[PDB]
Amino acid sequence: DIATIQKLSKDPRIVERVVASMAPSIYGHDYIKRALALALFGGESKNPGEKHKVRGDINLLICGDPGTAKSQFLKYTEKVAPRAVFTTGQGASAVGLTAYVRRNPVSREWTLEAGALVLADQGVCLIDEFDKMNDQDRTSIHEAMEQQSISISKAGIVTSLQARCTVIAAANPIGGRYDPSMTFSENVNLSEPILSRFDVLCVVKDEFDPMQDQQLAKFVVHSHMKHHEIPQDLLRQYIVYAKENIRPKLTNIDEDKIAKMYAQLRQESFATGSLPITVRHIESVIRMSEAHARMHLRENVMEADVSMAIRMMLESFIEAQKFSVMKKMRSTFQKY
Amino acid sequence: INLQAVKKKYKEFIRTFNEENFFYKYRDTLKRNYLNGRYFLEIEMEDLVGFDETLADKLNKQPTEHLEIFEEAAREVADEITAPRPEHEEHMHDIQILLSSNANPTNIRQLKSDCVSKLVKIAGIIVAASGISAKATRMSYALPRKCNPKCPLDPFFIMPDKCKCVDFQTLKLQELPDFVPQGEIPRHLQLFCDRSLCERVVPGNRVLIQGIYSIRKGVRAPYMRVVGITVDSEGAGAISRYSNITSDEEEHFRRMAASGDIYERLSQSLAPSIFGSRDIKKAITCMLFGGSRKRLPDGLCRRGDINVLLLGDPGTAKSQLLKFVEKVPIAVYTSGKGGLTASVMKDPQTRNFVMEGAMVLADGGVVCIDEFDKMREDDRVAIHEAMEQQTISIAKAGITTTLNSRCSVLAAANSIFGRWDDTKGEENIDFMPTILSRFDMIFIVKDIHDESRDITLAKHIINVHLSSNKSAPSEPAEGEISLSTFKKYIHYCRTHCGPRLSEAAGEKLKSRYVLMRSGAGQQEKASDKRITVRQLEAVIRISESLAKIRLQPFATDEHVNEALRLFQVSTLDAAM
Amino acid sequence: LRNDFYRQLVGKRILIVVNYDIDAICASRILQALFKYDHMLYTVVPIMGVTGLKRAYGEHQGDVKYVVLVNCGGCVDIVELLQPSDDVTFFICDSHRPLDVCNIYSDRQVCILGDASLEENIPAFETIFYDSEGEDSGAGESDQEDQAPHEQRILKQRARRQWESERDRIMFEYTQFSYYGRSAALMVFELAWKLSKDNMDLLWWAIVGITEQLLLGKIESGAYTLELEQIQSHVSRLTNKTNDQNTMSASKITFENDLHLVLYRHWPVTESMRYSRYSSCQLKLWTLRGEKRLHELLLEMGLPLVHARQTYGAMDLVLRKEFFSMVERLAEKYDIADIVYGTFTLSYGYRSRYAAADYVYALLAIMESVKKHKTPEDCFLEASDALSRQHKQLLSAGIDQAKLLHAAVFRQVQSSLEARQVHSAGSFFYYVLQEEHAFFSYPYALGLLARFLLRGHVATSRARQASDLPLIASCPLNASEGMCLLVGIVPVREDSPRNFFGKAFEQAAQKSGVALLQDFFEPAVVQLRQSDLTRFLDSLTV
Ligand SMILES: Nc1ncnc2c1ncn2[C@@H]1O[C@H](COP(=O)(O)OP(=O)(O)OP(=O)(O)O)[C@@H](O)[C@H]1O
Ligand SMILES: Nc1ncnc2c1ncn2[C@@H]1O[C@H](COP(=O)(O)OP(=O)(O)OP(=O)(O)O)[C@@H](O)[C@H]1O
Repeated sequence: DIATIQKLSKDPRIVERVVASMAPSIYGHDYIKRALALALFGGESKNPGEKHKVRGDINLLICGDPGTAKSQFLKYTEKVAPRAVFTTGQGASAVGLTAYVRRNPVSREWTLEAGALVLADQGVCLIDEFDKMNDQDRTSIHEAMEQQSISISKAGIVTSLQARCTVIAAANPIGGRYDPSMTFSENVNLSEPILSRFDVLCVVKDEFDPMQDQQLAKFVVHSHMKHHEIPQDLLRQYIVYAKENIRPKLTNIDEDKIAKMYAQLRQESFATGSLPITVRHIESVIRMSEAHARMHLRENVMEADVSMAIRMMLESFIEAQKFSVMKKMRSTFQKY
Repeated sequence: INLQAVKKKYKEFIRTFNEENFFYKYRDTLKRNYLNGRYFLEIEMEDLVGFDETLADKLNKQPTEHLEIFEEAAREVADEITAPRPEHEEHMHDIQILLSSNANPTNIRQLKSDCVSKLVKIAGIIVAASGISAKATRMSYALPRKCNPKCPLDPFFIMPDKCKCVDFQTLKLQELPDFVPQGEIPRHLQLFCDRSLCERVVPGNRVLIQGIYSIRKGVRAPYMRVVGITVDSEGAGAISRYSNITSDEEEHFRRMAASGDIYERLSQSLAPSIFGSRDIKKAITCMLFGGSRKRLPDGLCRRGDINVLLLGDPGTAKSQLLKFVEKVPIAVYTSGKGGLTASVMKDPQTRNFVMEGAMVLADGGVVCIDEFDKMREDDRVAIHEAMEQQTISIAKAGITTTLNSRCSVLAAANSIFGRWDDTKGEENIDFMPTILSRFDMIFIVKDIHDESRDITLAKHIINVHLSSNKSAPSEPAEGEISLSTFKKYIHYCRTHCGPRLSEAAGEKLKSRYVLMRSGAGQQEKASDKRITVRQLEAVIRISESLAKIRLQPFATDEHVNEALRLFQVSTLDAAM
Repeated sequence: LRNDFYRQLVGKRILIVVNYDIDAICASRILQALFKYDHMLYTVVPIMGVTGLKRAYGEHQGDVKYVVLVNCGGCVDIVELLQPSDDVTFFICDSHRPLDVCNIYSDRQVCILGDASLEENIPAFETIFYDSEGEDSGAGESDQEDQAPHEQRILKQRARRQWESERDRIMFEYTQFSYYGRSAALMVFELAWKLSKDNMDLLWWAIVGITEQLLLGKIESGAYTLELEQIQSHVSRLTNKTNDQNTMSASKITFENDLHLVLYRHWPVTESMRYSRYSSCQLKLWTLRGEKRLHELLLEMGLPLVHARQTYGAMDLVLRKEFFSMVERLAEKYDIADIVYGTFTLSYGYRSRYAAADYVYALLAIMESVKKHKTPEDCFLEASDALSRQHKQLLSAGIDQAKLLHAAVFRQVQSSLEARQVHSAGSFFYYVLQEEHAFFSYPYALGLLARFLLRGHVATSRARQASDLPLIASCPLNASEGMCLLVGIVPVREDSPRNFFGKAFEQAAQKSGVALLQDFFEPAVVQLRQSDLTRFLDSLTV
């Protein structure tokens, strides 16, 4: 009962078995949970010669609306994933609890630390209430995201240290509930030179249909009828096997087409909600493809997962644009 | 046994080392050390296998004794050759040995009880170390009871006219940043050094080390010393003060110098993975080289180095560039959150006010920071001062030791709302202009759109970001190669030449700066609403740097048209 | 036999050495030294290809008399190739034996080194140029109209009947299979041994010559377990010192029974157990399991793990002396049998004790197909300036370069295999490749590429139905604008049954024929256009 991996893991339909044990919690919301399932699955250094450490952990968010069951999405991650941390909004000033301290054996060694990313590397950070923190701490957290490193002073020491881990947040916006499909930069005061560091977006937009209200109500009432296809028993181990041992790659396949799609992205998106159109989120696409083939243990990949990634981004980036929600739709039925 | 070693083996070992070509000895090396007062000698650890097959496997286990049988053999083999006749051994003298190897480096995390009183090899990094007190060998530990009418119970008077004296320094070691500090912080260790190896290692360097893990007094204590240190070759891991460079190296260097396709070669040197951004890059490399620190009969120790600026929208590879400038002679990096105070703490031993002192640590190195922006003003004023006079002052308690340090500086930034400020007027900085004035470079970054550039920056990055590509095809380009060369090459070029200008450069530069200031004042008057000595005294440093590059002392203003057309970028940037 | 001809050799000459090889340099540096002995000036030559040879003779288009070529001969009826050859002294000494006899006869301008237990082609010329049909020899070569001292024209019928019924053996020659034969300069050692030359370094050079293609998997030795008598009989019997050998320089060379795993001496172990084929494939390490079975063997040897990532030279003593004293006996029972072979070793002095074959794996790595456009010939001039005792700063660089290549090799094999790039494509197996490396540009490294994939896949994913099938491979050259190199290679474990592909690729050339080249004296090779192989592959199936 250890090769249960290769008892099922090579069948085709089990791509969507990510979701049947992602969080069997809440009727709708498949897309965002599959996306989290991806971003929990990935990791690679791919360090080239001498330059730097590239990236293998990725920014997420769901700045939606106060009500959508999203808090609860994240606790499954904490109780399921290997390594994580305890925090809400309103941490320190990001200076940290007794961080800067010069070194003597007076005051009984005078404890040292710099925050918490140092304390969970190759793990994840749980945060909520992004829009409800002292700006000068959410300032300070703005180095780990891509550079994955810290660097300090203001003691008798100038030691340095890496901060390699993963971010996830599910906060709330300004303005009560949520605008309509009206733009994002108008909808919450998260500035330009950060949300670019953020890549993969999602939004829990809600509006009123009676049918799905009946459906999910039935689902909830049944969810409180617990009286007296995977379990959680395994995907823990599947992700450990996938994140530790296998170390996939890429090959020359069709990688010119990403250029045309990024070009369509930036040209059709100039001044509407078009500030967060940068190069890490097109790091992310090919990297997510590698994560998909990691979810297969394929170790290489064909056009399938690349088209899936490009599909997801068509989806989300259409979601966070106007009531005319079909601009890229009409522009993209030829790829779809 | 103590003597069968010295009786023949070590004593004849040095005598017996023989390859024709009549070099392969340690005898001539010993004598040519002796003549010049050095008093040391170096060996490997896998030459003894070329003499025998046992002694080495005894050298590891009982080193502390063997490494004195060596000293006795050394001097008794060397004082025979001191003798020209029996009339010029004025008196004998003691020596210290060095041994080296190429076996394999280790890590601090395996230094445990079994690796004790035993030889090793490691590789770490340094923070700081002590001063130079003392220690000696003999004079005229337990000093027992007997005396030598009575003279009672240990009356021993040291005769320190008749004592001796060797050195003592207490070096230090921290680990490397890639051996599981991930869920931790880095530990470190203190050390020991003996006779001729103080002022051999300044802190802030990469080391190889040959040492031994031995104690002083069951919870008893650790320490280590040098058993014949050597150093690192992370490109040029330790090439920071001394010279084992050879005429071959000087030859290759200066043969590179006269090669008049080196600078445009070097504008493509830093990024074997990034496209474009070349005029941004033509003076990130000159910043290393530095100009001239010309003091005069009056006070004017005028500003030697240069300083850098950049602010721009994200998405143009700021961070990697600054990390690379840290990578390629000596430097450090923080960014924000750190100081305005210096370090007047107190060792709890003796209760005094010592001065631990880290712009100190770039006194020939440099420094780079990002986020002058997102670190507020309580720590900007000490650095307001340092980078214009370099006389870092101190006046806190009863000490006024205004020490100094020569450092340059590099600045990244982040402006609010992207080019929102950069299109309109006065939101370039939000804070003040006198650290925007007190710098040299003025280089803004934008990320403007164009489909050709889009598609190119698309495929240019993919071949970079595909499967650790650059094994074969990077160095096969023309001359964009070998940062290690750049390290050693700089530590030559800065430390030789004393350049300064010609005649013809002066008038052209004066007229040019005149037109610059006049254009600024006309922009003041042509808008009915609103030029330092620093700008001249800095742009002169780019001529300084260029003449530093080609190794010509005297440089021209036609040579410097490139520099002033670089400063043109600054001028037409702060155009408004 | 030139105990008689060598006394002809005093006047001027040209010493050519055809396309690059370790037989080449080994057999030729010795002759350089010989010919600077009796005071003659001479010429050593690089060949990059037969065109380089024809222009060389064009560049040496004089009447130079004692002209020599070594390790070639099968290119043309070399009288036909070579017009100014009128009575000039030619010399072959080549081990690529299956040559036509048009080159052998005409006993003025060739030297028949015909000596073998194979009297297989005795009448082989008595009908080709001696008889003819559709053309006074008094044969079919002459008139055929009942004029040559069942019907008047059955003359031709019997003529072609004999002709073709013995083309059963002519098609056996040069049209079924090719090989090499005997040594490159061991004959030359025994030649010079009559002249009282006790050059121990010459013995080392010829040992290099043999242990290239003593690789009983690559090219056959045959004499091997007979040369354990022969070469020792050359050297061991004549001892200049029975009591005085505790000397520094060039102590009289020795022989021991050791292995052919790569670079056991100069590197750590657990990476050097990983790059050979015979140790790797028979333990299957590119899969995770192989590390475990390797580890459970390391248990039985009980070497330390930490030690197994230290250089063998860098280990402590007793393990590094007892290593092979153990491995030879408790490896026979755990899937691997046949790495132990017969080779030599010696030290110059105190530095370290070089391994008798560890030069060749640096030499093969001195083929630097660099974009400077000069470096092959400079690589030759470096190589033959390497094998001495003198030049040794460069042999270490060679070893370094060699090992980093050998650990780049695997890096592609895992990449290619578990994506299942092993295209069957019919009667044989087939491989294709996309872009260029400086590693595997030229074809020596390319055969080395093929001969790890091959064992890996064909041994481990099949029944015993298809374990005996041959090999091909692409190899692109972004160097020359697109030519799509290819090489032919044999099936498994058939030492004497060597290449069909001396010509066999030429089947499709006969059918359609597209821009094909055979520029190398090497037969087991071809050169093409950038992508004009696909239909040529559809032809080249059968
Ligand atoms: N569609 C739903 N499916 C399942 N549970 C739900 C759903 N909607 C609400 N709940 C329940 O309501 C509770 C509130 O969770 P929810 O995440 O909606 O609050 P929240 O939106 O995170 O609030 P805040 O964002 O201010 O923290 C949860 O226990 C959740 O189980
Ligand atoms: N011009 C470029 N060419 C190639 N790659 C680039 C370029 N610009 C950015 N990159 C990629 O993006 C990363 C650089 O982003 P960088 O860390 O400089 O952003 P940043 O300047 O730190 O943003 P901010 O200033 O807002 O923090 C690099 O890892 C690199 O792979």
